[PDB]
Amino acid sequence: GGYRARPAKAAAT
Amino acid sequence: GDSVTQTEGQVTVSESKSLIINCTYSATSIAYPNLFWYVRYPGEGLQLLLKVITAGQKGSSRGFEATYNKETTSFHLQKASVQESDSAVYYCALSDSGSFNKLTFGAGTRLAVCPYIQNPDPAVYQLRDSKSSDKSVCLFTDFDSQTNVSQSKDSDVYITDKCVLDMRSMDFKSNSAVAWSNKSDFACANAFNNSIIPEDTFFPSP
Amino acid sequence: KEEHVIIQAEFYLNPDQSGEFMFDFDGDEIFHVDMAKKETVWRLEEFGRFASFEAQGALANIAVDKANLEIMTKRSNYTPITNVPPEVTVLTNSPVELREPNVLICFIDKFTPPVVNVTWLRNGKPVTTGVSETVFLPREDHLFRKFHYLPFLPSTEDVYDCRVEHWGLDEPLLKHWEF
Amino acid sequence: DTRPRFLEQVKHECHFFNGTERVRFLDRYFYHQEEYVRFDSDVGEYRAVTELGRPDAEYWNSQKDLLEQKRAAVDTYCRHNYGVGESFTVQRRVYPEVTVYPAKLVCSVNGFYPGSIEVRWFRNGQEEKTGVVSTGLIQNGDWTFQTLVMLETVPRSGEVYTCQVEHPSLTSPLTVEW
Amino acid sequence: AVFQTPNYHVTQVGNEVSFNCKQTLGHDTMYWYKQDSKKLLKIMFSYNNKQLIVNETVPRRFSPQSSDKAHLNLRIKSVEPEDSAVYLCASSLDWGGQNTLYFGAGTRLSVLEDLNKVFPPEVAVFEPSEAEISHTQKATLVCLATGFFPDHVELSWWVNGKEVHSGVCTDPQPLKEQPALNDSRYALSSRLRVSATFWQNPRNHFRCQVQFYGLSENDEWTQDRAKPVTQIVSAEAWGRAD
Ligand SMILES: *[C@@H]1O[C@H](CO)[C@@H](O)[C@H](O)[C@H]1NC(C)=O
Ligand SMILES: *[C@@H]1O[C@H](CO)[C@@H](O)[C@H](O)[C@H]1NC(C)=O
Repeated sequence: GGYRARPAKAAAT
Repeated sequence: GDSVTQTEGQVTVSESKSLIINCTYSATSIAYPNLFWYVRYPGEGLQLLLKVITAGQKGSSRGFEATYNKETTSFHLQKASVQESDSAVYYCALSDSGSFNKLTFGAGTRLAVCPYIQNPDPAVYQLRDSKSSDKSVCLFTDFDSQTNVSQSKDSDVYITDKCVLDMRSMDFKSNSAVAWSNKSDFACANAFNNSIIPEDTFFPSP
Repeated sequence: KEEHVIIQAEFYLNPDQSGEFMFDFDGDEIFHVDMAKKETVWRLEEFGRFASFEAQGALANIAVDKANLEIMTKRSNYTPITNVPPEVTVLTNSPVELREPNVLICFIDKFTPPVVNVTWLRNGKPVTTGVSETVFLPREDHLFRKFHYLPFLPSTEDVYDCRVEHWGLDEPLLKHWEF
Repeated sequence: DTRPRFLEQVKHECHFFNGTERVRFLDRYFYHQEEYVRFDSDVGEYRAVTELGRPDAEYWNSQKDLLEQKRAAVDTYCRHNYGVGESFTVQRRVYPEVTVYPAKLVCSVNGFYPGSIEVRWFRNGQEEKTGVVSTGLIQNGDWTFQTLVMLETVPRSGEVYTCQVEHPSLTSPLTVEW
Repeated sequence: AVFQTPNYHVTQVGNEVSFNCKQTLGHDTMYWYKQDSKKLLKIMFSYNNKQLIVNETVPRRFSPQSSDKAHLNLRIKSVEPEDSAVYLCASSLDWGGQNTLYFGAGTRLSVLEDLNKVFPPEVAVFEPSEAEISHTQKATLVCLATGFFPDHVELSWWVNGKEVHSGVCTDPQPLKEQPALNDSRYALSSRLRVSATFWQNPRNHFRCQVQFYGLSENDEWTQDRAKPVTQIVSAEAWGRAD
């Protein structure tokens, strides 16, 4: 089984 | 190592017929795949038809349906009643749900949905150039959708595929194919001889 | 098998340019990603044979946090973090018995930013053979924990300390342990 | 070192109640130890926790497919990672090793997992009421717990002191006598 | 949307080309995909927030670039014939495998060994048959675009100065005038069908237009024939009463 990383979101700019 | 195999080539179906587009995947190094159908409508770019991101579920869109069947490693695309507007290229795709998004695409399947021609009037006409009367093309038109136009086997004779035009103000659809050549012995009477055309095809005399 | 919490905790620290990525299950680390080696490091070796994790996605997240940190630093008029000194505790994982193997644990708790120097002092002299440590572990108050381990053989003539250096401490903090 | 520090933190939290039946997902962003944006699966969108997160909440919630993706994270992220590691995290069982040694009666319970544990003192048959001090649950950081629970009670004749340990790794109470 | 540019480009082996892409979805992740001659789709690059995250063993000839997560460019330092392809830009919300990819219209690159192979279409319109008119009360005009290379053409019909789409059928793909040669010039046909009485109105004007994409102003041209630049080639007919 593979863990799924929750992707970090790019902050507003 | 990861591949997606789907119905090869072109699938010609009459409108209102049911359709299956097969798709199986081989992803030995992927724990939990995700499965996608992307569609490219004529003159448009790729877009998602539908996807399934859970190994048991089925996805549906536009009357299409696909079931992520991890048991048989397949994602077949089905529609009970295809319409002319479904003519498109359909791409089966696989991604690894646990890593960066990388679509492994199948080779794509071109669907051509043929309308029914309600009153065929098959004919071969010779059209002349507006600029030079000596240049002509042969127009095969108004034949039923069952008729297959064969490509030319001669390099010096050119025959296009069957084409369906829709005169939308008249609500009139018609098939056509064009043939032309610079050979001296080329006539419209023998232009489509390598095709099986209706016996009642009109050949007007020049 | 009833009530659990799984936390994916990431951080990035300027100007030290150190980021970390780990998975926490009920206060225990499932794994972390070693940014240098770009590898997934399971807290227990056995875990790596029952699950997998593509560590590249952790590095992509750290990149995004590094970029967001600069953005968030500007949104705060470059408001820095206020150091929080750690409460450190030295203990053993087993009852102590002479000539019976044991491990010393140094639990550094309730601190930020995640930068510490930890040195085990045997008889006041630094000891390094056999040492191990965990990555910075998240807390509910969003400070950090950390475990340092020293396997040893208890004796009457050996005294041990855990030397902890943190920017919140005005002086390095020693936690003693004897028998 | 003198120069100031700046810390960004992201915590993607998965809260499980009765396994994967009731799952709450929290996407939490932090500046130092200050949470500024949060997606709460019970809310369904990003919300600013402070002013510092106002542009992120507005920007992110507007992104194409963002709300759909985050609203699905309880299934695609939380329930998934739960089952991926279930056999060695939720189902992890390491039985405790118990030792009972003297002091004005120290029941040392070491090396167990999970941390839900009950230990109760028994003096010749009845469970002792007073004099029971407990060091509390302490986490060794290696997926093992330990705890020491002592008894302040005088030894009489040949009174049997029993430390009964009840742990989810054991079908029946573990009893050690002194 | 996902906007990319250029739509068509033709250039000689050894030259440099740059493609550009923009997405307005607010997405963090963007992609280059190559659709080769036989229409096979393969990922090339993935960028996440200006950082390259996947490189599917792409030749170093290719240099992607992103100074903003909405923008992704592709420079091919010194194109080779195998680079002829459609290059598709895509974006996704983030790098997760579960995300939908949103694709752009594509950049059709044609890399040629010799720009002397580039030819614009010759366009001719063939007037409806007398027999078709009296047999069906309909009138089909046929447009032939011939002798062009590469196959970077867009055909359109114009009736009385206005583009029409009703009544029109254009071949989905051009045919090769000489299938033997891989450098073969192409031919394309289109039909425009109208009522016979519309064709029989001499006040009606029918034009077949072929937008050809060829060389630009920059390209040097040694040959005596006209430089085969991007251009429109049209052919026309007016209605005929008799
Ligand atoms: C750890 O030691 C190094 C040695 O140069 C020092 O620069 C650094 O400040 C120390 N860390 C802390 C937290 O004091
Ligand atoms: C927990 O979930 C199960 C489903 O597996 C259900 O049968 C049960 O009623 C729920 N509640 C408790 C207290 O177990």
